[PDB]
Amino acid sequence: IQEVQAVLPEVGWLIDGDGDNEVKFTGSSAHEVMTGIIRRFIPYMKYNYTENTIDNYLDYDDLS
Amino acid sequence: MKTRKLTNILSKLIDKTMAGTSKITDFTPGSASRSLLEAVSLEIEQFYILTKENIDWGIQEGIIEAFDFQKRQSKRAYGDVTIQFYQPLDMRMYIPAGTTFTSTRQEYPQQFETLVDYYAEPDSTEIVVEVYCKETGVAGNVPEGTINTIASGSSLIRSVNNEYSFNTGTKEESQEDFKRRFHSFVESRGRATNKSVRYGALQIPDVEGVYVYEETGHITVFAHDRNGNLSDTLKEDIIDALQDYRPSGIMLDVTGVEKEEVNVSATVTISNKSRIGDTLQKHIESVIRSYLNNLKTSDDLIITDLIQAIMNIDDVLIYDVSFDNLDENIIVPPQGIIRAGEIKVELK
Amino acid sequence: NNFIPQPQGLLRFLNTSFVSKFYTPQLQLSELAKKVLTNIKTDDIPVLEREFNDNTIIHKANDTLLKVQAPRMYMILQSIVLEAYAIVNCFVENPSSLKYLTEEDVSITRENLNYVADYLGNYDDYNSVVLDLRDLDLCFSAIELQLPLIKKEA
Amino acid sequence: PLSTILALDLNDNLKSLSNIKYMFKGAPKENPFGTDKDVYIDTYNLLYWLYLGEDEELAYPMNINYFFTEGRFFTIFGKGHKYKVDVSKFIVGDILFFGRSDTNIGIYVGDGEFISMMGKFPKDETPIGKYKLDDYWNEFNGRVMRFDEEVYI
Repeated sequence: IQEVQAVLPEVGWLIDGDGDNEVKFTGSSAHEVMTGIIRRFIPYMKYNYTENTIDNYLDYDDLS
Repeated sequence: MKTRKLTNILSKLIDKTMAGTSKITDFTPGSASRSLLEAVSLEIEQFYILTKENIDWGIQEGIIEAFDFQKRQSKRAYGDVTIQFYQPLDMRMYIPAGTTFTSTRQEYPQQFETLVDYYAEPDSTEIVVEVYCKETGVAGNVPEGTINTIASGSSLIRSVNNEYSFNTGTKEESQEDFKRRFHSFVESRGRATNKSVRYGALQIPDVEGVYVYEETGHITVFAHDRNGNLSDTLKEDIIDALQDYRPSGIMLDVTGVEKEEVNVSATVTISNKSRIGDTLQKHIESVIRSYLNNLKTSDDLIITDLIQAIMNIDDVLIYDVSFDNLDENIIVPPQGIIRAGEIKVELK
Repeated sequence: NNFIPQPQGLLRFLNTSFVSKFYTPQLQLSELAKKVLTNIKTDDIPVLEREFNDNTIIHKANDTLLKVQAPRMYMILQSIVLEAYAIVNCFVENPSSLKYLTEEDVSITRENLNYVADYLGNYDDYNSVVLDLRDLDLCFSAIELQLPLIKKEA
Repeated sequence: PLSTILALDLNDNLKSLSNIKYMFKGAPKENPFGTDKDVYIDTYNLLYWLYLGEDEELAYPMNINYFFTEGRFFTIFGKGHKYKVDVSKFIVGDILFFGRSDTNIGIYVGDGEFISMMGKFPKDETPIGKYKLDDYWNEFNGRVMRFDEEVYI
């Protein structure tokens, strides 16, 4: 997204990379980073299942 | 139902088998019948042992189910951190909850996150905020000065450090701890009692140390976490949750804590004249620090208890221990708590 | 010792009348235990700075009062652990330690293991310890049968 | 400590040292303490004379280049940062710098104060005195140093 400012009146965010859509993932291993990557977007990817979403079907656990 | 060793069961079975005939009395180790009987007796002994263990577990489960006093699960580690700015702040910035904190040290890769938002006042230079460890257990008890970076942009932050260690991180409660808690709960059914107020204040899982001081017309409660620093939110939660055990006709207050300081000097005569270097002295000092910091307000420093704690090392190594300064037991005031200050340890 | 450290508690533990009709114990130390024990006594061994796995048999022995109630039986437990610890080490690393153990030395461990098991069975306190050692009783016998055969293979 | 004792002695005798006057680069050859006559001395020479009374000698005129390479000091806080909460952590005897180009220095004393000479540039007649740190906190510059004699030579 090119043209979004997301400012506040006399208020700011101490951590940089805020207001814009920037998201930073941090971790000391792939299983720590991958868990954050998958967990960020998986629950909001909604569908019309009568029963749940991809998280219930896909375990994505036991990573190392 | 009683425990019986393998040999007695085997002897009884062999004696029973010998009745009615005399073509069997040969039980050398090479005999296969002896091997089969040994296996059967071993299985029976294991069945008895497992039955006793399962009976104990069932008693524990029934105690859990009857009074709904479930065991405490793994407790999150948390503390405080200091945020340092390059220059004094000009505008009121915002710090949303969930901001991550990570230690650059490879030995402690565990992460931390916030739960409650914080606002930095204008013309400020530093601010203290609480951080809660995602992982629960022994990994949360990092040493001092372990958290170095915020793991984000950190445009207005130079460095982050913690002045105090993390001690709230603990594993699951043992059977003895649950038994003591249940005994306190059973003795706490009668409200308007000091032993009842003990359980009433201890019902919150975060609280570890707690003490109650009484006078003619006022009740005061002293409590703290393992780190030894009371919080306003903890006081509010205690007030909210303790309404079912407070005395009706007497006022109650929950405040007061002070870190009492004492310097411990001890002389240790190792049995082995060799290997008297400073590494073992550092290890002993760390053990003493861990022991003293584990004490609570209710507990008081005792010479014999300290001797038992330090002498947990095998007696063959350490042959004698004595204190140059400590000669009499020290009584902690009810509000204060005894803990390690600056410890000096030397051979002689 | 050469490859990886060991727990502090095990290192501290290792460095240091009743009779059974079926079993006759003896205090014959194995040749491998004679040399390995000296290394444990000396400081030339890596060691960790923390301990875990409280469910091990070593912590069970420390918790109970076997040291003061029956130090003679406590001593035999150390001897069993010493031989048991050494035979674990050689297979994983340091194959040069082979051809220093014989079936007789391993066989006598079972005699001592069963001898102390009977005494521990007289009380219900040592049920956990008895449950562990009986599992190892069948473990050593398999090694005894294969130890002459493994030695020739290697 | 030597520095703390010297600072306490200077604070005790501060009122009696009115004979010492302020100048930009006063480097007199006469010791101010060994003479009743008034003499113009700046902060660097004042520190040199204070430390010369004891066995320590240091060097003359003890300009800004002294701190760079002589090894007599180890920095406590670097330049470029300015925190008002950490000021309490300081101890008496620490040298406090002033100015954007190390124009002047000072000696820290308790109760949030410092000892230095302040006045107009062209050889002010004002004597040595003590001033609150609140007004001069702006020009503190963050640089702090400390002494050490046991390990040197």
